[PDB]
Amino acid sequence: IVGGYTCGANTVPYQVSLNSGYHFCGGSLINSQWVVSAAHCYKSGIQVRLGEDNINVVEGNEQFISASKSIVHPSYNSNTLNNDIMLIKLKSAASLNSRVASISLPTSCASAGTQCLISGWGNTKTSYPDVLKCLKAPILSDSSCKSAYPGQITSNMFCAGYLEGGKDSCQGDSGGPVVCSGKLQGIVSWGSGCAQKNKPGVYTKVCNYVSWIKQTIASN
Ligand SMILES: [Ca+2]
Ligand code: NA
Repeated sequence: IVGGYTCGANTVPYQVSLNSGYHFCGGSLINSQWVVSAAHCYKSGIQVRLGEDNINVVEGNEQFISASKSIVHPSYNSNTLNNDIMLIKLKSAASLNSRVASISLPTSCASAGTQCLISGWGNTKTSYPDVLKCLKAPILSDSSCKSAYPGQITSNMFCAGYLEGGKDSCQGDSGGPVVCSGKLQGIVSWGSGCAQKNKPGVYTKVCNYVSWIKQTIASN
């Protein structure tokens, strides 16, 4: 997160760190047994770390739970990054409390200008901060999104952030949450680097995937 601020400890209780030796991506807890993240974050082995703030210090309120299943969207395209979404089933249910909580899936898509909260331990320009970073940022119109990335924005992508630059999610934030009005509307997906002028962050449009997410949870 560039141009952000340090989150209050555990103030983002749906935020998880994906770890395979070190932190490599974010995710969002959306069910006691399931985390949603980005398909481009895929690894065959993943430890989910919930209740984190300082990922480099054992504070005590963390829950470390290995991934038992990892399901990438069947129509995920690694070129266009269309359908950049992945579900992780936890080996055991996360225990929900004040510091570890589910975030609601969208009830509808979000209108342009809706204020969101983006968070992660990604780059802020060894590279990554210890402490979870936060950024407030608005949903941009589909127009501003498409203008910025001609021919590259599908119906499954939203831009969230600032055309001006200096405020954006970066590598390491990938797979992490964009939450607007209590609902997970975006998953950190891609961009042209980060925080550059007229290159706002591009995010998987979660409001298109509620039925696929529910189906996947129901089946597995
Ligand atoms: Ca910790
Ligand atoms: Na935290």
